[PDB]
Amino acid sequence: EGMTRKDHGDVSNQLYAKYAIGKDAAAMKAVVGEEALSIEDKLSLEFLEKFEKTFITQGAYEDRTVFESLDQAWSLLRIYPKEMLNRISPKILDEFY
Amino acid sequence: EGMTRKDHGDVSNQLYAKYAIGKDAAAMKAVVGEEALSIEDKLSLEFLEKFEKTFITQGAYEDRTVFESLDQAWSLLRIYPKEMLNRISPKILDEFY
Amino acid sequence: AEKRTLIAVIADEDTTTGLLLAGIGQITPETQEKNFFVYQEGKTTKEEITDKFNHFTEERDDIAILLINQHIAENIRARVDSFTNAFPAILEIPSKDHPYDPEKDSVLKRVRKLF
Amino acid sequence: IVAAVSPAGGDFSDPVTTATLGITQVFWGLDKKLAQRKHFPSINTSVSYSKYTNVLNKFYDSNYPEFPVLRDRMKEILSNAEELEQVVQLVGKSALSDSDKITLDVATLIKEDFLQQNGYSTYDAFCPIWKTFDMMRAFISYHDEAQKAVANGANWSKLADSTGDVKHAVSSSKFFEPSRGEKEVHGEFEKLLSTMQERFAESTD
Amino acid sequence: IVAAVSPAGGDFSDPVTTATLGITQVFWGLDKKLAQRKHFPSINTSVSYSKYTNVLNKFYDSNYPEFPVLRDRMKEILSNAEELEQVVQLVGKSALSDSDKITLDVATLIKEDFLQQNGYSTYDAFCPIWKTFDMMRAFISYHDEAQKAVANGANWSKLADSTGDVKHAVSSSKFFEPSRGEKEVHGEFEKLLSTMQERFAESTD
Amino acid sequence: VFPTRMTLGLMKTKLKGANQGYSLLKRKSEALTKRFRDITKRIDDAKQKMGRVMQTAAFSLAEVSYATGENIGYQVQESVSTARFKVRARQENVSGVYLSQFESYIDPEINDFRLTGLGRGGQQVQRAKEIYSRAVETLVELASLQTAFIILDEVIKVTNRRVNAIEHVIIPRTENTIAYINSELDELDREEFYRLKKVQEKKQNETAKL
Repeated sequence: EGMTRKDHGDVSNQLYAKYAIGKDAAAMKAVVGEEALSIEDKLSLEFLEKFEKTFITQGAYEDRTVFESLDQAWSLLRIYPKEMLNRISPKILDEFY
Repeated sequence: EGMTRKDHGDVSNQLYAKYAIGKDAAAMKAVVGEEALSIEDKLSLEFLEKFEKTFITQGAYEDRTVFESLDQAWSLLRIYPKEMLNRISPKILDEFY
Repeated sequence: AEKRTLIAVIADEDTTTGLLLAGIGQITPETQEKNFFVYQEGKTTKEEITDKFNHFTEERDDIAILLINQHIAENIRARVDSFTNAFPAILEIPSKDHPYDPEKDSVLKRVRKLF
Repeated sequence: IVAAVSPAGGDFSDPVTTATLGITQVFWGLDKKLAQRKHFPSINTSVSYSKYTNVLNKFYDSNYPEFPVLRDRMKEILSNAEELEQVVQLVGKSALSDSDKITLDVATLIKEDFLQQNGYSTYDAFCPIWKTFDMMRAFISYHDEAQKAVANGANWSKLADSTGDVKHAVSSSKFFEPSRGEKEVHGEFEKLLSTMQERFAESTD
Repeated sequence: IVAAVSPAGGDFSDPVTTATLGITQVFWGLDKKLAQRKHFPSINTSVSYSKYTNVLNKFYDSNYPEFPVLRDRMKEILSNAEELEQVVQLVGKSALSDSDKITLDVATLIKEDFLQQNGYSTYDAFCPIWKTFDMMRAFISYHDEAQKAVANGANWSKLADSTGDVKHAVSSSKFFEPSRGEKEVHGEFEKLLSTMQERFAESTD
Repeated sequence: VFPTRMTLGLMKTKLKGANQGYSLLKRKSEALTKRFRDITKRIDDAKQKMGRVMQTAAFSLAEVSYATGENIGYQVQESVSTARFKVRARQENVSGVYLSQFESYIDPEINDFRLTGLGRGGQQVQRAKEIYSRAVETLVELASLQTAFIILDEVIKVTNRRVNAIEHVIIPRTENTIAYINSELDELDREEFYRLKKVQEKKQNETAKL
């Protein structure tokens, strides 16, 4: 603590969940079309792309503090209500939303 | 013989074919709805649950010979009309429906 | 969805008067334009029917059903065939002094392809 | 003996896993893909079996829980939900029967409250055997009202929206553990039950 | 060292190919489907990489060509083309957008004019980095102006029929011997650039 | 190309998925084609019914105009600035897919029109409206079916495409992948046994001989 937060494990978990769905939403599009897709799956598709080219894409001389990483992660994660987020304690998610 | 009936073969055919259509009917129902489901599918939908809950589901000390099995067969089948039961001889049927 | 509640008319003069007695068209309050096109035989233009058809089908999305006389629909056939959507619906109904003729009907042409 | 087993041939049909499933009587599942979305242990109903069920459930009936009833119904929800899910993917559905949506919906809840647990948050994985009975009791009850409401007439959207306030509370009841008394059946759950029935009436009419 | 290997029946996981791939830093592919239509050797971008690509573009930029800027767009085009093709197959060409139609055409042209080394008169003639660069200026130019055009309202049909002559010319350019103005920039490639410009404008309004 | 270890687990469930999905898509097509035949017949009828209802009314309107002694239609167009008979959109599930339907409602904006007062001839115009309000309503309820019919035609095409797609592409792609990986996987295992055996024969021999 003091350069890696308490919310660190919480936020990872959330970031993976939205990404699992996003990957799958691509797959349903290929076969059938926009037939099994919906408002939820369509968000997830957007999520998979924004995450891939913003979070993962960095320099090779870029030094990134564990404090920086967490700040950027939360900014990205604004794409769903607080009630759709339950992979995180409701205490923690208000402080850092 | 004398410990089976000769009606054994005829019932094995009827029981089998209706349970299979019912398996198809479950999947169908989910796509189409109930506000667009076929009248034959409804009979098949019911048949699927009664064959499982009478013929397959039974107690841990229940005992059965071919005559007992055979009585329970006719009560599942009774619900279908005679003109949907056509793998059976007209003889047998007019006696056990 | 529920945002379309108007019936537009493309019909001959006497037929449009009748429909209007029943009350199905109007002069809109948001645009000041009819939801009806009054047509006469041999005394109105081929171009005007075209403009009206487009206006109600594509530049209006508050029309639920556009009724159109087959005979009038025939004049502007390219434009009737070419609108293929169901919002708004395009319905050819037999014109005046003519019974049902299948050879003027845009929707029946669509149905032919596949069944 | 509570034993973990794991692949070793890289398959799941490698000798190690073949020998172990044969000798064991109890298996509770876990899936890696769902586990990543964070819902571990993410039990597979199909690979799971227990032989011990009958004698153990007889024992629990004596101890006070009405458990065995719920258990079959917990399994029944998760099973139908599975099947329905392949049908949404495969056909690429344009509609659902109003009951099937309920099945899927009630399964989602099961996922959160039981399956999503974290072994270093002790507010999010701890319940005595009776507390567990009460939480499951609430779910199985919700399914029971919901099936009746569609039958008497009411749209699914009406069912979900009018039930509303109690649906939030049961979702969020996974953030609790005994801390309101040394009591294993709480006012927390007993209050919900009467309110749930009250909610049902609204949905129906 | 340029070292050739062979797959065991379309299996690229055979020990020899995997081993050589372990050691190499550059991988250049070979696609069976594309050879059947006569495009051998057939290199895409999902079966090939080069670590030298990054430094190599920096050195070519210096010598004269605009190559690094064109290389990035070129990679993208092929990468999108494959994915877009899978939708044509399954769903049909009815789910496409107009810009995606554009990506399909430009791609088909690239397949033929670089990858194919098969004759039609004469096996193809020495094409340098300079020649190769001109081809890339004309394909990339076609794609940008056409997408602008469709975005800004315009027929697909109008745009494809109009490029016409220019397409025949790039195909056959490689058979013609290098230098036709210069090696550097040929008069034959220089002139197309004007033709695209003239077309883009007719189309827009 | 693909993993040589445990492609069988993901591929096995795909293959089953495909044949199961195909069977099911066929039932959805069968239902869509089932309804389609029926509506095509009902719609041709409905065109004549509407033709007639309009024509009989239309003629009565023509008669009313010549007998009174003036052309009414001009005056009627001027008076109208609301649409009495309006419609409410609703979705009805016919087959898997929801179609659009219209239910007319009559809203009392206007009752007749403020133009009749043509003395004796005016009763002919008032009655003419009464006959037409009833005719228009027949057209509107019939017109609802037309909307669904266009909607069915658009859906069937997406559905015919899918039934082909599964059979022709997916099912042989699953077959070729599963069998080829199965065959390579068993090979690694078999050669090992032969290599262990080959060195053990060498060992056995060496032990045995003096």
